[PDB]
Formats: sequence, structure tokens, C-alpha cells
Amino acid sequence: QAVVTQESALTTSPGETVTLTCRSSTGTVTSGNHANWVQEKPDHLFTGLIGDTNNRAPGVPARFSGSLIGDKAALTITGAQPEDEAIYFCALWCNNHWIFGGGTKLTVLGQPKSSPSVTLFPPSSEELETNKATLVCTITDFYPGVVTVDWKVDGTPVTQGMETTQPSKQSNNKYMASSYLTLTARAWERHSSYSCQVTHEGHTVEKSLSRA
Amino acid sequence: EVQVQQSGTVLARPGASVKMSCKASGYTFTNYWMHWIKQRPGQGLEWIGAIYPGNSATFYNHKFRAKTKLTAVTSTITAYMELSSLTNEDSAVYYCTRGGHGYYGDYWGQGASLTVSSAKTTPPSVYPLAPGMVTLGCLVKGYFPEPVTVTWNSGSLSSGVHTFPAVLQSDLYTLSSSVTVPSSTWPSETVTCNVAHPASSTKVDKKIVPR
Ligand SMILES: C[C@@H]1O[C@@H](O)[C@H](O)[C@H](O)[C@H]1O[C@H]1O[C@H](CO)[C@@H](O)[C@H](O[C@H]2O[C@H](C)[C@H](O)C[C@H]2O)[C@@H]1O[C@H]1O[C@H](CO)[C@H](O)[C@H](O)[C@H]1O
Repeated sequence: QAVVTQESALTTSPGETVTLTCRSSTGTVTSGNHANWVQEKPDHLFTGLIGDTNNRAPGVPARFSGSLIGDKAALTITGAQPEDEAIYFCALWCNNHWIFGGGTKLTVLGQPKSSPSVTLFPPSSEELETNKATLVCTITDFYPGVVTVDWKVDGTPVTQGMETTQPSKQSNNKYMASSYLTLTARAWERHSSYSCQVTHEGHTVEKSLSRA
Repeated sequence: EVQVQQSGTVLARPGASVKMSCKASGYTFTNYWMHWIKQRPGQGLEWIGAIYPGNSATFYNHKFRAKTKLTAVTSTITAYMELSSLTNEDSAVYYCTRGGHGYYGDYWGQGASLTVSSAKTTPPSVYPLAPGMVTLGCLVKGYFPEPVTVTWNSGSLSSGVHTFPAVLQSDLYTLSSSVTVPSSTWPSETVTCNVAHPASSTKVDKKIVPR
């Protein structure tokens, strides 16, 4: 049907103003689309924020406002607080369906950025004995909580067989994620170097090991 | 205050049907819409449909009309969603939200998780992850269903622990946990992860041994 598009991630510091936009593939958003904004905080905590383009939901701070800026719906946070770090979704009433955008991850820097601690573990003997091999890459203590993870087996990009978790908030409010490369013990034996490459804030961290 | 209470976790087999429910508290059920939202692992949010208990007007997403039945009982102030002919693609957290004119959800329920799987209760195989401060880990592989609990040295090692969320690989979950300890400390100080899987009363301890 129609596609609703939002920025994927935005970053701001405490006390600044930040604007998030939401647009439609049919051209303009209008009042009849009743633009809604909701906030997703960890552990599936959702809060309604703005309904009908600009109405604050019950008990939402006055620093949150919704408006149509031109042909787009927009949410502005004036004087962003560390607790506003969350995912924001907009949805539009269109053709009698609520259609959702993909959400914006807003980082509000309430502490200094931290680079990831990457650790790559080789398969254990006991697992190789079952004819399986799983490499484990743990990525902890990064802030902003947005990272990309890439695996290379003897320099070739891996496109199948890896799994990565979505970043979870640590209790110290930095983030953590893990990635798994699973291969059969046979296949693991045809290759020597294994790399887990994590890019965070335009910098790559690589941890590599050699079967041997 | 306003509360939207939802039913718990459901485990269903492919082909089945489930009924989930949401109770209203703090407001006049009849004056408001009850909407249902689906959230996939990472596929965003999708609106399933809405019912107005006051006159039982329903709206449905076209994509879901064939398998969903939305109902509401005013006497009980409860809304129901029945899903039919389930496939693994219906595994999601479902939310019921309170709506009105121009909005679908100012107050949200807590979410009910549905997993659709033909897998059987399988205990984890636990493997030690040694390097050879030092980070040690345990891989908890191939269990069904969720959850497993992981502790380190019977709870005595609580600082420096990270237990990651489970991924599904084939139709079983895999999860890992790590602990970082001062280098001097290991191997003199024994490090063991303790993994419990209640559904199959699996409890297994794995001592980390240098490679
Ligand atoms: C509550 C009302 O009950 C009957 O009158 C009839 O079944 C209506 O269809 C029903 O709800 C429509 O009318 C009210 C008018 O106040 C709107 O508030 C409703 O829209 C809200 O709820 C839906 C599910 C969405 O979340 C959007 C919300 O605004 C609903 O509006 C829809 O139907 C009317 C039909 O007359 C019209 O086409 C609206 O544009 C459409 O949104």
C-alpha cells in the first residue's frame, strides 16, 4: 500500500532540539492522515506520545510536540533529556489502515561514547566432536548503541550461516550484542583465518583467529 | 489509573488457532477503540485491526482479514483476538492498545508473546568458551522453549556478566553469556557457568578450563 518513511537513527545531546519527520509515498501527509507518534523503550515498554497530528497523549511532557512541516508530519523534542533515548514510530491513517514507519532510534548522549569490546571465541572440542563448529563474537560496552558486524572466512565475506542479536541495553546504559557463525566441523577445517569485524561510529574493530 | 491487561505467553503448533484477550481498567470501555498491533523480532510494527465495543464496529488490515477474528464482551470489559491457521510467521509479540478519534494507542498493554513451532522440548547442550582481564563464556545451544537461566559460580560471580538474547537457529534457540575476570584470578579461581532449563528440568554446570 503506501510506504511511510522515517530517519533510521538521529543523535543529539541533552538540552538540544531535535526534529524527526515521517513522510508518505503518495506525496503529502495531511490532517486526515492523523499522524501518530509512539515511543518504544527497552523491554517492550510503549508510550503513546502524539495523536491526531499534534495532540500530546495523557501525561506526555510538554517538550514533545507534533506538527506538519510542509508535507511531512514531524515530532520535535525541545530540550531533549537523557531519558528520551528510545525508538520512535510514526503511523499514518490511510485507506482505513494504520501504516507504520520503520522507527527512528534516537540517541540522546547522556554519557560519553564508548567503543565496543569485541571478543571472538573459537569452537570448543566438545562441540567439534558433534561435527558442528560455532564461532562466537561478543560485542559489549559500545555507546551509541548502533553497530554493524561482518564476518570473513579467509578474507571472503560470509553471506550465509551467521546470526546477530539486536543491541541490548546493559545496566550501565551502554549496549551489548553477539554474533554467531555456524559451520560444520568439516567446513571449519577447510579454512584458516576467521574474522569478526564490528563497525561503530565509522571505525572498525577486527578480531581474527586461525584454525591451528 | 488506566490499565490494559493482556493474557500471557502462548506456545502453539503450526495449523492451530489461539485466542488472546485484553481487559480494560480505568475508563469507559464502550467509548474507546481497542486495536491490536503485531511486532516481529525485526520487521517493525503492523496494525492488525480495531474493534469499537460500544457498537462492535471492526476495522481490519486486508493482509490479516483472512485469519483474524476480533470480538469484545462489554459485560467482562474484555477484547479477544482469535488467530487461525498459524504459521511460524505469526510468532510475534502482540499488543492491544487503547484508541479514539485520530489515534490508535495512547495506552498500551504489555504484549503477549506467541511462538508457533513444531519443535519439541529440547534441553541445551552447554559448551565452555575459553580464550585458551580475561573473558570466559558459555554457549547454551539448541534448547526449546525459552527460557534458560545462566548464573556464574552459583550467583557469586555477578559483576562483569553479559548474557545475550537468544537467536533461533534451525528451530531451537542458542544464547551465550560471558563474564570478565582479572587475569591473575584465572585459572586459580574456578569459574563455572550454571545453566537451568526449567521446561526439561535440565540443570548443568560447565567449568571453564584453559585450552
Ligand atoms: C465510532 C464510530 O462508530 C460508528 O459511527 C461507525 O461504525 C464509525 O465507522 C466508527 O468510527 C469512525 O468514526 C469516528 C468519528 O468520530 C472516528 O473517530 C473513527 O476513527 C478512529 O478509529 C479508527 C479505527 C482509526 O483509528 C481512526 C480514528 O480516527 C472512525 O473513522 C473512520 O470511519 C468514518 C466512517 O464514517 C470516516 O470514514 C473516517 O474518516 C474514518 O477514519
